[PDB]
Amino acid sequence: VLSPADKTNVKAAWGKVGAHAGEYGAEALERMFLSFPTTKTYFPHFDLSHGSAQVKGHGKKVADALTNAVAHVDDMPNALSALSDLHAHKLRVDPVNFKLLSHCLLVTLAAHLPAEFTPAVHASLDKFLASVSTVLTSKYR
Amino acid sequence: VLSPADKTNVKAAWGKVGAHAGEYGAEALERMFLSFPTTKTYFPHFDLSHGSAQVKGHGKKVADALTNAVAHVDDMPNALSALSDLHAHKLRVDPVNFKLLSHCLLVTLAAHLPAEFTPAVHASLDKFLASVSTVLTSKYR
Amino acid sequence: MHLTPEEKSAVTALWGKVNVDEVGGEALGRLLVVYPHTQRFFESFGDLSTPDAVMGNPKVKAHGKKVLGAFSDGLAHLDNLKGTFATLSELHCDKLHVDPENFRLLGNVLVCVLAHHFGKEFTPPVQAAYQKVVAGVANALAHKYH
Amino acid sequence: MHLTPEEKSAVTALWGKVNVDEVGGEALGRLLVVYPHTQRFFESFGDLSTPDAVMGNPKVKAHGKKVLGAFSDGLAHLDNLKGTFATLSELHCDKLHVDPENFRLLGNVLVCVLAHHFGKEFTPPVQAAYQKVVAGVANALAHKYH
Ligand code: HEM
Ligand code: HEM
Ligand code: HEM
Ligand code: HEM
Repeated sequence: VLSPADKTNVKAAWGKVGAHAGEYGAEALERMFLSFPTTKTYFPHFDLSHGSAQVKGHGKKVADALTNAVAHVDDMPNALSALSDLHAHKLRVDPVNFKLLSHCLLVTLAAHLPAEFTPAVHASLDKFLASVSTVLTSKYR
Repeated sequence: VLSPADKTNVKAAWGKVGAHAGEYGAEALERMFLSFPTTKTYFPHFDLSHGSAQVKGHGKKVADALTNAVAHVDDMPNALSALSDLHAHKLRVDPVNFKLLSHCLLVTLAAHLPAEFTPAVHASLDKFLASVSTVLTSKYR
Repeated sequence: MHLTPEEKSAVTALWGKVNVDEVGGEALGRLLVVYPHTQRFFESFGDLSTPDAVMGNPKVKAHGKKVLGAFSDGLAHLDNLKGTFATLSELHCDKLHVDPENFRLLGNVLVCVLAHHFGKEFTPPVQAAYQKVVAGVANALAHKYH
Repeated sequence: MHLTPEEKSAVTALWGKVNVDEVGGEALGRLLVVYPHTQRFFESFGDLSTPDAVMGNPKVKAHGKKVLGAFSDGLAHLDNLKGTFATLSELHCDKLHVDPENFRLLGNVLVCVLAHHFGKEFTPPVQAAYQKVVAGVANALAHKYH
């Protein structure tokens, strides 16, 4: 459950990210592929080589989505309904993987935003990705 | 999302359960302590011995909580609310443990209801369990 | 692997009683029914729309056998799982891209199924060593993903 | 613990730059704030009501140091994490009762924190190495649970 306070910090953090979103997404993505090799199984039609167009393109799709979630926080499930049907019913990615992408996002975020990433920001951010993750795996069944 | 048919099956299988419920619950708890020692850190105060009597009664309490949960199929999140604080808030039980315990309730019932545990019912019980698990774990943050 | 003699003994023991051919179908089958997302790995299997379509599918029954076949061959090799499953790991990762979390799923579905054939005899301590073995088999199949 | 020398080395060279008092308090502290249920464990630590409180609590900064202190013994004997953390293990399982799932949390927060500190110098590859280390550690901590 997103608290008024969480929302606020999420808006702030994410706005500080600003036009780095994508860049942050790709870095995050890449950090995921090296750290948890098993997530690569869901991307076999991808060049997953260091700094590479697919990933640097996909990172953009991933952080733009997040962005839509920040803006659409008080209402995350309708905002994200599509993303839900592709990840749960079509792509069918296992919830574990989401915990991993989150962690990596946090590392990435945590490493470019040294002063905004306080222990309350860190916290909120974790509730936020968790929530996005739920809405995203929710329609498994 | 629990379905009409899913529901129809939880009920019929929970009914053959009958008065073996408690007993089944204890067997389940026992199966869990024995296969996933980590889970016992939640029970440092219990006599956890084979055949223990603190166990039986707890199992007893768990199966009833599940019966009630069936009885209020359509409003689980309320029906089970007071058990939710109990586990999210005071006990503070990390989710995986919910999965291990469901796994055992499945195993236990599998061994007692040869002919009730057909695929489609198995599919509904893991779901129902998942559901009772999602409710008891949701106030975790 | 933490397999005491008792456990090994009990594992190996219960296994000789198992109808390899029919148990594997039961399993791959229930996997396909209980955790539907797996189905996306066997399009080539034809119809999977209902439970009867899965449980009864001959192509499912056959595959199931191979799987249980390799499992067996791994219980004849408890102290060297990783190797035994080395080549099957690569394949499972490089050629088919199966998220390893799914092994844990077959494996537990597996424990459920044995539980169902033997009833009371699938006693707790026994289940115990089965989980230690299905856990093993899952790490050893997961062991070459890269 | 497949630790490749370029990683044993990656992990090593960085640790040498860690300000133990700071990263130790900070991890332990972010652990209580981000995962408040861990709060219960150090009830006896005193006030943990508010962020600034937890981050500001001398029992928390100190314990913090003792925890990082022990991570150090682990980087000094990576080929023997088990032997190393054996005692700590039972302590955590026999007297303390911490569900070993919390170890991952700790290791991850911590990986969280080194990155907050070293910024761009905590490149992806390096993160993969600590991920392996922080995982070896949770495991070793969990090993002696019975
Ligand atoms: C915060 C969590 C995540 C968000 C917000 C997210 C978002 C997205 C978005 C926006 C797309 C683009 C689809 C389109 O163009 O309409 C996508 C595709 C995809 N995602 Fe995610 N995703 C998340 C987590 C994951 C993770 C955990 C996985 C698996 C590890 C994953 C795997 C995929 C795959 C395989 C695609 C399709 C890419 C392609 O086929 O080109 N996503 N995701
Ligand atoms: C479907 C899953 C579960 C159900 C339905 C369930 C049900 C219950 C109920 C009804 C109570 C006590 C009610 C009363 O005050 O009389 C309880 C307590 C408790 N449960 Fe759960 N439980 C479940 C899973 C778990 C999990 C997974 C664990 C941790 C592994 C757990 C640990 C505990 C503990 C430690 C207590 C307090 C016992 C005591 O100290 O007396 N339960 N549970
Ligand atoms: C105990 C765990 C498992 C074992 C021992 C096992 C074993 C096998 C074996 C022996 C094969 C055939 C080898 C070959 O075809 O050359 C196989 C093939 C295959 N496996 Fe697994 N498997 C396991 C779990 C899984 C699961 C969970 C999946 C996906 C959910 C999977 C997906 C596949 C696929 C797609 C094939 C090829 C299918 C075909 O030839 O039509 N395996 N597995
Ligand atoms: C691998 C990660 C961890 C390591 C390396 C570690 C290390 C330690 C160490 C060195 C002690 C020293 C006390 C002594 O020597 O007498 C300790 C105690 C303790 N550990 Fe852990 N720890 C970890 C994770 C956790 C977590 C996840 C929890 C639960 C939140 C926890 C709870 C405790 C508590 C409560 C104490 C004793 C506090 C006191 O009364 O002094 N630890 N731990």
